[PDB]
Amino acid sequence: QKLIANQFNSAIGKIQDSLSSTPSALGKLQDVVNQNAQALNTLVKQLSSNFGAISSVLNDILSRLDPPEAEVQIDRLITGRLQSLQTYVTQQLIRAAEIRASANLAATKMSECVLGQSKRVDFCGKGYHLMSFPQSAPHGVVFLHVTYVPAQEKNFTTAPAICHDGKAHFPREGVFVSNGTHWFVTQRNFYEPQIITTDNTFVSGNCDVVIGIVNNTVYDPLQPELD
Amino acid sequence: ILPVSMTKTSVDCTMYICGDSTECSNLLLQYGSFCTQLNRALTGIAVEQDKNTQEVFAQVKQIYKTPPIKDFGGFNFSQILPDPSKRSPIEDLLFNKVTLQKFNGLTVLPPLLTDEMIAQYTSALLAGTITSGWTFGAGPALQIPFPMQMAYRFNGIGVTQNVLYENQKLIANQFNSAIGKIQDSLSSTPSALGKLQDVVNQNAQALNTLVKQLS
Amino acid sequence: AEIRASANLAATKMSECVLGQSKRVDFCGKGYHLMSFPQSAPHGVVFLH
Amino acid sequence: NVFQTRAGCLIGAEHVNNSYECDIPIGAGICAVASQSIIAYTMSLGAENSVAYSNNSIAIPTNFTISVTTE
Ligand SMILES: *[C@@H]1O[C@H](CO)[C@@H](O[C@@H]2O[C@H](CO)[C@@H](O)[C@H](O)[C@H]2NC(C)=O)[C@H](O)[C@H]1NC(C)=O
Ligand SMILES: *[C@@H]1O[C@H](CO)[C@@H](O[C@@H]2O[C@H](CO)[C@@H](O)[C@H](O)[C@H]2NC(C)=O)[C@H](O)[C@H]1NC(C)=O
Ligand SMILES: *[C@@H]1O[C@H](CO)[C@@H](O)[C@H](O)[C@H]1NC(C)=O
Ligand SMILES: *[C@@H]1O[C@H](CO)[C@@H](O)[C@H](O)[C@H]1NC(C)=O
Ligand SMILES: *[C@@H]1O[C@H](CO)[C@@H](O)[C@H](O)[C@H]1NC(C)=O
Ligand SMILES: *[C@@H]1O[C@H](CO)[C@@H](O)[C@H](O)[C@H]1NC(C)=O
Ligand SMILES: *[C@@H]1O[C@H](CO)[C@@H](O)[C@H](O)[C@H]1NC(C)=O
Repeated sequence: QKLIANQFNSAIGKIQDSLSSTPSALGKLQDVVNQNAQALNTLVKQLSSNFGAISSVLNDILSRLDPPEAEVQIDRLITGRLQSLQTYVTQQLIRAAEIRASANLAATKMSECVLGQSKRVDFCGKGYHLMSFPQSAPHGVVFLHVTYVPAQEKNFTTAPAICHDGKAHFPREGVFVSNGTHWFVTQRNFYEPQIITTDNTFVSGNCDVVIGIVNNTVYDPLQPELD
Repeated sequence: ILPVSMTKTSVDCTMYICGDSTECSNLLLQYGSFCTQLNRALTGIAVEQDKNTQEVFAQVKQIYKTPPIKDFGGFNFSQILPDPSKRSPIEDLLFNKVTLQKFNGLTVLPPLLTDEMIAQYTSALLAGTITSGWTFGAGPALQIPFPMQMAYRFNGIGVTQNVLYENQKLIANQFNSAIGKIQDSLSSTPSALGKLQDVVNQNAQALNTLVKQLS
Repeated sequence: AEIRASANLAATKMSECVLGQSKRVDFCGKGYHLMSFPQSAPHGVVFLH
Repeated sequence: NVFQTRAGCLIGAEHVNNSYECDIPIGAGICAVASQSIIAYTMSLGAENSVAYSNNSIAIPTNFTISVTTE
């Protein structure tokens, strides 16, 4: 427990420091802010254009020409400005659909990775997912996925089943391992070897139809209290 | 079959609209910063294609290598493992079976990942999953014999793990027969990649009518 | 945008069915999913469920 | 000097042989500063290894690192 707590606190400190030092680590929010501001800026900048008219600003063209002759230039400036605005609205509709997809993914990730513990692999963090923490952002959300990453593997000799007394013994959970001289049952994700008993294995059939049998004696806990 | 990308088409504005004409361009600049916007939109979707391919295929930390001995308990994977002659055979049937310009402004850009590099990603992805399982997707790759991996994959669907081990050759034969029928159906039956052909046909249709609007 | 949605689905399928075993029914093939193998395609990906 | 790619021709950048993870993409697997010069190289696909596979060898971890990553 103490080693796990120390690893958790050190990982939280490291993720705070890594987010603190590194610039543009929030590029996913800064990109959508920048492209919205760029679309708005070019929408403003499309008022300097003439679109074939003789002046850009409407008051100076309205203040120097008769309405029979100002009508055609106001109409062409209206067409240019309206079609620019329609282009902007179509761009914002597609961008809002993309952000809706991102927000639906964030809501799903909050529902299945904060309120629960997801068994969908590589959906919340690289590793086996334990739990996660939502944290607010300026226009988004950031999740702190806590995962279990195994380390320091060791080679082992494995066998599918153990033939004792003419019957083939399979493990209930975990695998049969062997360091060379003895045979153990470990859970698959952490090396914790126990002695093979009948309470942590189960039998099915004879030990000749299955490929990979090795012989060993399966210990019985029922035995030594009789003597 | 799923599509993951399009062709990266980047157009020019003044080349399409006017094209070696000073007077047409000088009238075009009165319309403003329009084709800057159009170039920016097409550049954005063209970099989105590379983002798509990277998030689909480039999931491995390291590139894994198949062992030289292929004795996976009876299972035959040589019909999907890559071959030293050229890719996998099934990928060759896919590359043949799909029936895929540059005239004035309309250019195609090449993808970032070459087809051999995407093949190396898929080789790493399917050579990790036959020698490790899923443990190369969580931490470091940990080896396991392939009947043992298939035993725990049976254990994960509610069937006890003995049922593989008394029926191992029958499962191996069923696996090999199913893979062979996939190869036969992709070799003989056409129009099964229609989802992956509609995207190319739609892009060709849009580019072709953009050409025909010039006349 | 449609291609991006299909590519996100393909990335989800690749990470959840090739890099692991999926339990959500009729996500990777009809029947109980065991394993999947990705094959490259000229503009896409195909999975063998 | 002058380098020809499938994407086009890339001038001002010297071509090297060894491969790294890449910073600026160009196309057809060629990416591009290092040692006061713009280099150009094919992409490293990742580090390369082979797992010690056999028909009775399993590898089981003994220890575990708990890690926290953003999204
Ligand atoms: C599992 O890994 C952890 C990594 O932190 C090991 O803990 C450290 O071990 C080194 C060994 O020299 C010590 O110097 C550190 O003080 C330890 N840190 C903490 C927080 O405990 C741990 O010993 C490993 N356990 C096993 C069984 O290998
Ligand atoms: C495999 O692990 C077992 C379990 O620890 C080892 O057996 C013990 O080894 C120590 C050291 O020699 C002895 O003092 C014990 O008496 C052994 N236990 C039994 C029940 O015999 C075994 O040595 C290990 N084998 C290898 C090759 O490392
Ligand atoms: C397992 O054994 C092989 C061959 O002896 C060796 O190459 C490999 O590094 C070993 N694995 C580990 C994790 O030490
Ligand atoms: C594993 O392979 C070796 C050599 O390739 C072979 O002799 C043996 O029968 C195989 N099967 C086992 C140990 O179940
Ligand atoms: C296991 O025990 C049986 C019964 O004595 C024997 O026939 C067989 O050869 C043994 N196998 C091994 C690998 O020791
Ligand atoms: C796998 O099948 C192919 C044809 O289906 C065959 O040529 C090859 O020999 C088989 N592999 C093994 C190891 O038998
Ligand atoms: C790259 O390697 C080849 C042969 O291995 C060699 O001829 C060539 O000069 C090398 N490139 C550079 C820039 O040194």
